[PDB]
Amino acid sequence: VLPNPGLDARIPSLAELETIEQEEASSRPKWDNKAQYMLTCLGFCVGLGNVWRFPYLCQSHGGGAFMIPFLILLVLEGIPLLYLEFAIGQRLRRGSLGVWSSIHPALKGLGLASMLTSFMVGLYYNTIISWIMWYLFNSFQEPLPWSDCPLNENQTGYVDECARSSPVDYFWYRETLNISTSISDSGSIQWWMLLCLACAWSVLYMCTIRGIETTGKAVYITSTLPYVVLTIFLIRGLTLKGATNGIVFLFTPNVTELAQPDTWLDAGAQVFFSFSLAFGGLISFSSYNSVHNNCEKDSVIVSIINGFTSVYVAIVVYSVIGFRATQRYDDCFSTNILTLINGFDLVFQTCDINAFLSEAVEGTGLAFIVFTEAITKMPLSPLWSVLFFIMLFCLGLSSMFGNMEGVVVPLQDLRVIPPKWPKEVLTGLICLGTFLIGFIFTLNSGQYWLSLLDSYAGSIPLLIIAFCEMFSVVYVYGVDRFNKDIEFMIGHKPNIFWQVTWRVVSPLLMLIIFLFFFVVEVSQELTYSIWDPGYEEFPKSQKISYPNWVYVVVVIVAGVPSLTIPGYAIYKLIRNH
Amino acid sequence: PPVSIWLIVFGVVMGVIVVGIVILIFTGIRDR
Ligand SMILES: O=C(/C=C/c1ccc(C(F)(F)F)cc1)NCC(=O)N1CCNC(=O)C1
Ligand SMILES: *[C@@H]1O[C@H](CO)[C@@H](O)[C@H](O)[C@H]1NC(C)=O
Repeated sequence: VLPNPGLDARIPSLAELETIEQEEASSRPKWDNKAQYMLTCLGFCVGLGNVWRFPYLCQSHGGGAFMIPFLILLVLEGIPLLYLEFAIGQRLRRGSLGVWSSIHPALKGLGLASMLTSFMVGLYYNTIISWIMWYLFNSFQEPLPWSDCPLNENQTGYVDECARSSPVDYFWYRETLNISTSISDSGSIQWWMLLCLACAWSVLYMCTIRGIETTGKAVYITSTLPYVVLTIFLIRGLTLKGATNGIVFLFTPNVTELAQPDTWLDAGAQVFFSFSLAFGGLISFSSYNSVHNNCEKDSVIVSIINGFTSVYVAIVVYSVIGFRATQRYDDCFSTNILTLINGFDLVFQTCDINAFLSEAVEGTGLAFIVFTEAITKMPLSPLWSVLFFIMLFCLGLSSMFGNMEGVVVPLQDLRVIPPKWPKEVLTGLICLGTFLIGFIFTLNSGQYWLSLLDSYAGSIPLLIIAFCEMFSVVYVYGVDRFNKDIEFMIGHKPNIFWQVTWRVVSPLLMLIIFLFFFVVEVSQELTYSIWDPGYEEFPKSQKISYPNWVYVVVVIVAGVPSLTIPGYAIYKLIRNH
Repeated sequence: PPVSIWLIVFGVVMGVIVVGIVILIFTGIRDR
């Protein structure tokens, strides 16, 4: 509907697609088998971002008061984008930067904002993978290192921190992070963390060395192991002890918080992190399929698995949450019994079970504090620790293949490295570059920096890219051409569910969410949680205000990608003059 | 422990990975 002259020149002819699959055998990559593509989509729409984020947000709002908005916006904003990205990639036979640049030359900004976003989410998730590997490397020890405290110079006093806190809390904050008392206290580089980061990047490079030539074989183990091990943990979880108590707790949501715009905003932004939408990897990956590939059926199958896996992982977390709360209730109970037995042959504790289940975990605690403590209480605790960190490591890796795709393909399409040089060279330099940037999260104050990416700074860009993709495919390229295109690829025009969601519903929902993501989220003061053993009520939570200069970080990490979209468009409409 | 067990695990994993990287580089060159 917007005037777009010259479109037919830039994009492949519909008749040219019938004479491209058997003559572009070289120059362009091909999936060996549809299984390889489906296993790659599984790993990118159900890696971390689904399995890591969803469960945290469940327990940070409400067990079931968050799944409702999540599953509504999965259907009405996620399935439509997922289909759109799959189809547009399959038709225009290019990556994100090739696709938006060919729909209109002023939209090369859309593709640069996806490459930067993909860069930033890869930098975040590979630090989480370096932590996961630290814990996997300490999981080959009969007494898991986080099960016991250290000691004093007298070798008769437990470390006061550990004592005032827990071996788990102390192994996370002191033995792993060696955390400082604020973001201003940088300290220095934790060498043992640096070794784990190098390991994460180096494994990723081994799997992504020749893009889909190598990542397509990696996914046979990396997108299949996580799901079997998560099945083993579902069965272990349900038979834990108080597990059924926890699972009743996420299926009795308070509805008073289903009316909280934050629950809707987090669910909004979770739909794009869950599916890895607006990163651009999905467009590149769908561009290597046959032009007659059924992208509608693929988007639906991926979606159904995404929603089902979201709810499944919430069951595995809450069974373990329920187990922890019940062993506290009991413990606390058994000490209130022991106070009057020690007094009568009188201090007491108030500990109902609903006060323990509804005790939120800040940061990455669900993985390195709750699941780690509960694995030590299980028999063969070292075999459950290794399975848990191997599951998470493979999920991380599967997700990292998509995020790497979304940085490598655009840099190939910007022709910035000599074409002569093998891709292996380009992949390697991205791994080295991002490895060096990730030294900031190896500092004494690293977690604090990683928690800034957990702010709205990590989300605004994703909401802006997704909207612009939808808008540009429907109004700049034209939904009518797009329907004739799909009808050519799969044999039938997309039905009225797709027409309503693309033209009105999805764009309008995205707009509302972006608008009210500033009316509340951005307007609120950015605060974070510090671990300082010199704090009154020490093992308790002291949230403080970030310094002013961190605004100079959120302002770029989010702004730049977002502003790349118009910024490049305005550059292109003043070079024309 | 005379050696920390995480360093024995890291060494073996990192060794396997570097041998992987080297095999895949020489394989890629040999694919003519
Ligand atoms: O701690 C977790 C996930 C744990 C987990 C996930 C799955 C499993 C499974 F059940 F699968 F085994 C077990 C543990 N997530 C943190 C997170 O997402 N954030 C982002 C927003 N805010 C933050 O600071 C932290
Ligand atoms: C932890 O950080 C402190 C302060 O930067 C430093 O002195 C110490 O060497 C670090 N190492 C450990 C093991 O805590």
